[PDB]
Amino acid sequence: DDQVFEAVGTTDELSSAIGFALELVTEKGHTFAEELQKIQCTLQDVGSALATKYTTFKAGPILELEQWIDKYTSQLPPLTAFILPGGKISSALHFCRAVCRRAKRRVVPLVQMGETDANVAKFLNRLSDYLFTLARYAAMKEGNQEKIYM
Amino acid sequence: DDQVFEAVGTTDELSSAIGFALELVTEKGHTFAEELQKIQCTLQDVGSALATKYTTFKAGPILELEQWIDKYTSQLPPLTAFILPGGKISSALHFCRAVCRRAKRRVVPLVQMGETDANVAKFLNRLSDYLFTLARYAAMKEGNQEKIYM
Amino acid sequence: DDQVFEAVGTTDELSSAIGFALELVTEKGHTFAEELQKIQCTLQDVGSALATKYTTFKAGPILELEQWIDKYTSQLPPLTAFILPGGKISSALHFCRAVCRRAKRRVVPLVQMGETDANVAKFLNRLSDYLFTLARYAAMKEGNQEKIYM
Ligand code: B12
Ligand code: B12
Ligand code: B12
Ligand SMILES: C[C@H]1O[C@@H](n2cnc3c(N)ncnc32)[C@H](O)[C@@H]1O
Ligand SMILES: C[C@H]1O[C@@H](n2cnc3c(N)ncnc32)[C@H](O)[C@@H]1O
Ligand SMILES: C[C@H]1O[C@@H](n2cnc3c(N)ncnc32)[C@H](O)[C@@H]1O
Ligand SMILES: [K+]
Ligand SMILES: [Mg+2]
Repeated sequence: DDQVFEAVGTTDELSSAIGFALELVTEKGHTFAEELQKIQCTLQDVGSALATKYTTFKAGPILELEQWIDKYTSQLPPLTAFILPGGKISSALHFCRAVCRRAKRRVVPLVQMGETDANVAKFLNRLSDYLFTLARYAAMKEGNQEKIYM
Repeated sequence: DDQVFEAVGTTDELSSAIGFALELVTEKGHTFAEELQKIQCTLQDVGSALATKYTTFKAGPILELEQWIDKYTSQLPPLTAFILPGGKISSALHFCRAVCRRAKRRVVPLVQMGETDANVAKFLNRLSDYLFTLARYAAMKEGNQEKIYM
Repeated sequence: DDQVFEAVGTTDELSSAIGFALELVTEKGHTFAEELQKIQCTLQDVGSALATKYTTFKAGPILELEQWIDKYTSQLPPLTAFILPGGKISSALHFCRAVCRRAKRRVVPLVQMGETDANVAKFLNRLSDYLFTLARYAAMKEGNQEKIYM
């Protein structure tokens, strides 16, 4: 199926984008490098699950993401508005976020057709929420102000 | 519609790519950071216009882009040949340019189907002309020579 | 054809991604900058071949890539496992690799329909093998250890 190549090619692109963001993270010594690396491991499992009726993808990583999301959102100021995508790390993570959401769209037809576990798409969903939150968090910890267009 | 998610997801990806290029710009103190940021604001308006028979997208930003395009092209040497994509900022802008053109392709079916203002697609068109010109301009102002393959 | 715009737009995106990786390469003075630049030239020829029953694309660049691939793989430790995408240059090249594979997927329908030379798709195939190998090579020459998830 060409849909499988498109899906696994885009989770590959996502993992590679995160690889580059990871390099900028470790340069400025932020602690959450290891979280990004762990996500790369799970994205490898996602690639295995996409190319195989379907391979079960356990909900463990989703619940771990949700835990990290709560950890960071509870540290951030309230936000009820879109932001402009706040530093090199943060902007790189926003690009990873958009690539993640494109990866999620490529997985939808495989879930619809029943060929992959719906947890794959759930994980990519929450991953894009995590990247959004982590970018805000990196921007805050760098002292960069959130820019909101009106 | 999946076409709407694809279109707004790619203008999101474009804005995020520009966010990263913006970080490299402001590091080397180039003046046109604020232009890139303003484009991010308009891309937010484009996302609103894409997700809504259709929402009117005013031609103001298009005419402002055309003004900036003329300002920079009038400073550049003549060019009648393709260039190889000239410095970190310039190459980042060339990547933003290609992402912009992909965003334009995702908007075409929505314009064809009458679901979004054709000015959306016109804006993305001229935005890719602007990014091409701005990259040449950044490369020139850095003293990097335009590389032309024969 | 919209398929032609999608294909040439993605080889454009690939060349631009490589342009940025090239900037990181030349900063750290790695020797293989000129190889990346030569690939940009061939990608220009690929764009010409895609937009034109079809234009012959000579197999010269494919054989040159294969020569470079052998040169680098013969310097690398054995690998029988996926790696996590090893330094700024290496991670940038992994992102170029994933973009390259997306470009290859966009060329397939044009080759299938007989509209472009099948050598175009062969070149993009081997280009993604080359970028994978070059990224491993840059990571090795930087002393960064290959990270393998189990
Ligand atoms: C199309 C759309 C987008 C598009 C384009 C957005 C644009 N205009 O540029 C894209 C794909 C880019 C997108 C992005 C995201 N979106 Co959105 N999106 C929508 C949507 C469907 C319409 C937005 C719109 O254009 N409104 C019209 C404009 C003129 O309204 P506005 O004056 O800007 O008012 C908006 C904001 O105040 C927003 N809002 C309210 N509370 C919050 C909180 C947060 C954190 C944000 C970011 C926005 C937000 O609500 C209004 C939108 O109606 C809304 C849901 C809806 N309204 O039906 C969701 C919505 C705004 N999105 C939402 C979120 C979560 C996001 C993302 C963080 C997702 C992600 N992980 O990437 C990003 C944020 C991007 C950024 N830079 O801030 C949430 C925000 C509330 C929340 N936390 O649950 C909403 C409400 C959807 C939902 N989950 O119920 N989205
Ligand atoms: C397919 C195509 C592309 C493809 C692939 C190009 C490739 N080969 O790598 C892609 C999508 C990548 C592309 C990119 C762009 N393109 Co284009 N493209 C075309 C096209 C349709 C064919 C080009 C081709 O392959 N010719 C075959 C090769 C062998 O010819 P060549 O020896 O290289 O000669 C070319 C150049 O001299 C070119 N040319 C002449 N004057 C100028 C001026 C400029 C600034 C440039 C960049 C090129 C250019 O004209 C000849 C092409 O026939 C032409 C229109 C046509 N010819 O029918 C437009 C054309 C060359 N594109 C054009 C432009 C504007 C661009 C972009 C700047 C658009 C953008 N904003 O991104 C970029 C430039 C990319 C770069 N690195 O320089 C213009 C250039 C003239 C102008 N300023 O109006 C043309 C003429 C289309 C038009 N608008 O009328 N394009
Ligand atoms: C789906 C798939 C991918 C997907 C997703 C991979 C994932 N899971 O994240 C994507 C598109 C990302 C991909 C990437 C590539 N792939 Co792939 N892929 C496949 C495939 C079809 C299934 C892999 C899988 O999920 N196995 C299930 C998991 C649980 O198995 P595993 O325990 O990880 O065991 C695997 C590895 O040991 C792998 N392997 C064995 N020897 C080698 C050597 C190398 C260098 C690598 C990278 C892997 C590898 O083989 C097993 C896979 O069955 C296999 C072929 C097959 N098995 O049918 C090819 C395969 C593993 N891919 C291969 C290669 C070449 C690559 C790329 C280097 C291509 C490129 N130039 O980008 C990259 C490497 C990415 C990276 N970070 O290392 C080769 C590796 C052997 C070789 N050198 O010929 C294989 C065997 C296909 C082939 N050519 O015959 N691939
Ligand atoms: C925030 C808004 O973004 C849109 N949305 C939700 N998931 C995706 C995705 N994977 N890609 C693009 N757009 C998406 C919906 O419209 C949501 O409400
Ligand atoms: C410069 C050449 O690029 C092609 N072209 C025009 N608009 C796009 C786009 N959005 N994406 C990709 N290719 C495009 C046409 O062939 C044009 O002539
Ligand atoms: C390594 C694995 O990646 C898949 N594969 C091969 N070519 C592509 C491509 N252009 N894009 C995405 N996935 C691809 C096949 O499944 C191959 O076996
Ligand atoms: K795409
Ligand atoms: Mg950098």
